[PDB]
Amino acid sequence: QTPYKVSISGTTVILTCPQYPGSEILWQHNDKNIGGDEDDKNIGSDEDHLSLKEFSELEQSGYYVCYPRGSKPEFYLYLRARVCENCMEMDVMSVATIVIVDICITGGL
Amino acid sequence: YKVSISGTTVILTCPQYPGSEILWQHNDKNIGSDEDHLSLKEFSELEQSGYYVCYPRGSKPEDANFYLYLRARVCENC
Amino acid sequence: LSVPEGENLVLNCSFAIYNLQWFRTSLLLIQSSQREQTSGRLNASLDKSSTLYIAASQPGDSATYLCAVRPLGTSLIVHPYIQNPDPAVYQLRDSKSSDKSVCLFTDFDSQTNVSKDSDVYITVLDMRSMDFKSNSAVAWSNFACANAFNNSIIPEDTFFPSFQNLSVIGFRILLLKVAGFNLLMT
Amino acid sequence: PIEELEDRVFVNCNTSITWVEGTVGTLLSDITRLDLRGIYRCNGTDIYKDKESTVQVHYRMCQSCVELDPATVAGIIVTDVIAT
Amino acid sequence: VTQTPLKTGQSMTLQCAQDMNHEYMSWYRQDPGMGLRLIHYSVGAGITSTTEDFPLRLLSAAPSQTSVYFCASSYVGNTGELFFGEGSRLTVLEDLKNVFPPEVAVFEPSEAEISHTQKATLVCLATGFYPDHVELSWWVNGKEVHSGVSTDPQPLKEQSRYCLSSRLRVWQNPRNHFRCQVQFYGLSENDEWTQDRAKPVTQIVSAEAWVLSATILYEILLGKATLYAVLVSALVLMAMV
Amino acid sequence: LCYLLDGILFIYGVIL
Amino acid sequence: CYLLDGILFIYGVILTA
Amino acid sequence: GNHLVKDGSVLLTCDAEAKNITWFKDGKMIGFLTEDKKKWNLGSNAKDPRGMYQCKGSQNKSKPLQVYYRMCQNCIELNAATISGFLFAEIVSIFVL
Ligand SMILES: *[C@@H]1O[C@H](CO)[C@@H](O[C@@H]2O[C@H](CO)[C@@H](O[C@@H]3O[C@H](CO)[C@@H](O)[C@H](O)[C@@H]3O)[C@H](O)[C@H]2NC(C)=O)[C@H](O)[C@H]1NC(C)=O
Ligand SMILES: *[C@@H]1O[C@H](CO)[C@@H](O[C@@H]2O[C@H](CO)[C@@H](O)[C@H](O)[C@H]2NC(C)=O)[C@H](O)[C@H]1NC(C)=O
Ligand SMILES: *[C@@H]1O[C@H](CO)[C@@H](O[C@@H]2O[C@H](CO)[C@@H](O)[C@H](O)[C@H]2NC(C)=O)[C@H](O)[C@H]1NC(C)=O
Ligand SMILES: CC(C)CCC[C@@H](C)[C@H]1CC[C@H]2[C@@H]3CC=C4C[C@@H](O)CC[C@]4(C)[C@H]3CC[C@]12C
Ligand SMILES: CC(C)CCC[C@@H](C)[C@H]1CC[C@H]2[C@@H]3CC=C4C[C@@H](O)CC[C@]4(C)[C@H]3CC[C@]12C
Ligand SMILES: *[C@@H]1O[C@H](CO)[C@@H](O)[C@H](O)[C@H]1NC(C)=O
Ligand SMILES: *[C@@H]1O[C@H](CO)[C@@H](O)[C@H](O)[C@H]1NC(C)=O
Repeated sequence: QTPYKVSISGTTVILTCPQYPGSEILWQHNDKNIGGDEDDKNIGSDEDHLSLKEFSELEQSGYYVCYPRGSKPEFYLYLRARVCENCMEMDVMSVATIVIVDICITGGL
Repeated sequence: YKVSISGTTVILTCPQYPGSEILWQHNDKNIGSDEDHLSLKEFSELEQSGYYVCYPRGSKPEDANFYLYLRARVCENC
Repeated sequence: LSVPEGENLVLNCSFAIYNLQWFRTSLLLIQSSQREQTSGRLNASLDKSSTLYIAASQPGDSATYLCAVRPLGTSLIVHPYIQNPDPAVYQLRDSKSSDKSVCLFTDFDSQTNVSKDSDVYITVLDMRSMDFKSNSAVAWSNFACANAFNNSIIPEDTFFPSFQNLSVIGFRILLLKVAGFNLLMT
Repeated sequence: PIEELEDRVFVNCNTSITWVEGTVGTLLSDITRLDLRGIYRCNGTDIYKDKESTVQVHYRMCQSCVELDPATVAGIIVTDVIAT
Repeated sequence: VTQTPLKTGQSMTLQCAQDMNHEYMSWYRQDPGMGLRLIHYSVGAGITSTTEDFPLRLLSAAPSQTSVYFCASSYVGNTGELFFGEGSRLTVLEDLKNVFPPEVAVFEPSEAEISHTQKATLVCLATGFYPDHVELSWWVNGKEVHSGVSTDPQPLKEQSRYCLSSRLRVWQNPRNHFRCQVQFYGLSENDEWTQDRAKPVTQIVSAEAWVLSATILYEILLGKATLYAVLVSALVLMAMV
Repeated sequence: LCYLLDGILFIYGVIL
Repeated sequence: CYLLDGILFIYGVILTA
Repeated sequence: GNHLVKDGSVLLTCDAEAKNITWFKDGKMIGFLTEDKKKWNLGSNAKDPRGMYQCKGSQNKSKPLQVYYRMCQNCIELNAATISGFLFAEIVSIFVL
């Protein structure tokens, strides 16, 4: 089963539902509909995605669901990150790449 | 409002409403305070960070037109 | 009820009802005539003329439970399994602007739970982040804890003693270089 | 799905895991639960029997992230290099 | 379900709103730690004005209330799920000499703790303020934390003065930095108080102990070196000129 | 709980 | 900090010298 | 009583109705917030966000609010222990004269 795809870049948060070869793509999050509208600008309506601009790291965190049209609430996602308005995720994997790249470029210098 | 950086004693001025006495609704005068000035010594950020405001004499808790929130700590030389 | 983690848990609530819910939020929900509900890890066999089951309990499940009825709470403590109790008492660094000291008693066993002096006050921590859980309690006053944690039977092997953050982790090398110029200029 | 552990990528599952190893992580004594980009998936049965639930996550909260403006951190990183 | 947001005898209005068109809509108050109790429900206009906003209002604030609040909604009989929302607490004061803005204290463990159990414990203490209407909420990472925290609803009277404590146990990544807080629903801006020993408004206080101030002092040590190092490195520019 | 170790760092830089 | 735990053995090199 | 404006991140909540929240920075329009949000981004409280702010909805405006914070230019605890450190550092650095 090909999984979800969540990317965090700047203030923008996007979710993907590649679990369907077509049909319909509708979103819900915390028992309400999102992404079906387009006239509002901080969220996106996409052919396969839910797009969030200026994602509230404290408020917009919750359960996200993928829909084919006509379905009912009864593959889910629970999403949390710090998005604020310029912050990302410098996870512990890249600690060396953050704190010793300085020494490495210093040695090159 | 105006502030000072130097030392463990902090100082701030409330120029609002001159000509009448001034009263503070939070952390009013251990503490010295003049007619338009408040002096605080040994300021701990732990228990003294909150809302602050200065009121004129003959005023009630609803009359404020300005407000202040703060969080600071000492420097002892600065 | 007093069990360690990983154990099977069965709980009974005592009283043709139409509405009934077991509150941790609603978890057990009964319909008009449904006999079985299943979700999470839990079982639910119903008889209104009513069960919940945890196959492998965890201390996070420890909570006060209530049952709701309609015309026509009960607390549960779940204990950890530390796999190595290490009972011990220590004092904590008292911050400035406080004329008090605090004591701590932790890492002990379930049966080894915990003032006698005129001016000391004494009181599950299911921190699953550490993949185990422990129990803790504190005593504070005006102060070596040796005489403080003294009212309870600790075992003889108890151990006694004798964003900014990101920034401060950052400029270590800058300080190492102010160490440089101030000595390279010599 | 996933529950709170205040800093953890821990996942709350009632059945064993299926994962792609970009990073190894560590699992609980309850082998159904996993803690730690890599793809890690759960797999559930209680109300989905004859089917399955699935979860792929971005790491819950952050044990290692901070709110910041990189411009207001770029220079404070460049300190140690201008000091060279 | 959404929810937003006191001298003895004061009045206040509470709000809760829904977009689910629920007809069965009620209120709920919880004695912190042991009990939860209910307030009557209204199904529509005329009986007990709009199925959306169902506000709650106080007739007379009393110190004996001492509980948190909940407003719940659900459809009638289709499933039975009594969905809940967030909550807030009340504070009624025999004010002046009894109520103070909270003074909050937080500590750090010993070296032998971390050495022998490898997993430290952090604790926050707050001295009480008559009456027993006290709150406490830890705050790390940008959220109120409910996992791995102890809470005791009664501020332990000492003689009178009070104190209450909570534990937050946990380090290979020192990026972790802690804080302690307490939410005080103090007196409103529109109630009387004598400016001598003046009035604390509804406030949230902060306490931090993660090296409590050692990191901050080591940071300030920079400005204790950077400017003068730059000055000695730049004074040579006279010869360059 | 590292400030001690920066202390030995300082003394060792001194003797170095 | 702990980065210099193996560098704590600049005690070692002077011992060799 | 009016006053609609009230980790280390600091955010301000305007208690106005969920139809328009508008934020005035230093007495001027700076930004607009939607109904799905309820907080205004100031960032970390340590990044000197000092200023006077106030929010507006469908009404006129609320009581203005002001706060000051700093990057900790004066954030110290000068006990004899830290006294030894900074004093010795100063003297050893200046001994070059
Ligand atoms: C709730 O929020 C937004 C905040 O932006 C309001 O939307 C927009 O507000 C601007 C303010 O300039 C309106 O600009 C309009 O420009 C022309 C000038 O000739 C004229 O149509 C109006 O006099 C006005 O100045 C803009 O129309 C307005 N709406 C949109 C869709 O952009 C929004 O109106 C707020 N809701 C309410 C009920 O006010
Ligand atoms: C949950 O675990 C079981 C056991 O691995 C999985 O069952 C397999 O599912 C596939 C289809 O994905 C079937 O073709 C296999 O026959 C099943 N296994 C066996 C041993 O017969 C199940 O798929 C898992 N869930 C997910 C989402 O992968
Ligand atoms: C309820 O607990 C029982 C413990 O036996 C489990 O019963 C199994 O249920 C499945 C269907 O879910 C049956 O096909 C099996 O025959 C049952 N087991 C046995 C040994 O007879 C059941 O899994 C539990 N429900 C949960 C954990 O949700
Ligand atoms: C204050 C810190 C964090 C920044 C600068 C580092 C200080 C503590 C270190 C870096 C280099 C050190 C100096 C290096 C060389 C010598 C010569 C020796 O015969 C006496 C000590 C003395 C004079 C050291 C004193 C302390 C020193 C200045
Ligand atoms: C960074 C390298 C060069 C070290 C040079 C500066 C040294 C001497 C400074 C830097 C940090 C300082 C420590 C910072 C905080 C504390 C905690 C306090 O309760 C006792 C003093 C103590 C332990 C200080 C001792 C002196 C110290 C170790
Ligand atoms: C309820 O009764 C059952 C009967 O077997 C018992 O096993 C279980 O422990 C009880 N649960 C309680 C008292 O919480
Ligand atoms: C105008 O602002 C005041 C500020 O106190 C507020 O009380 C009032 O509701 C506002 N609107 C009016 C008078 O229409």
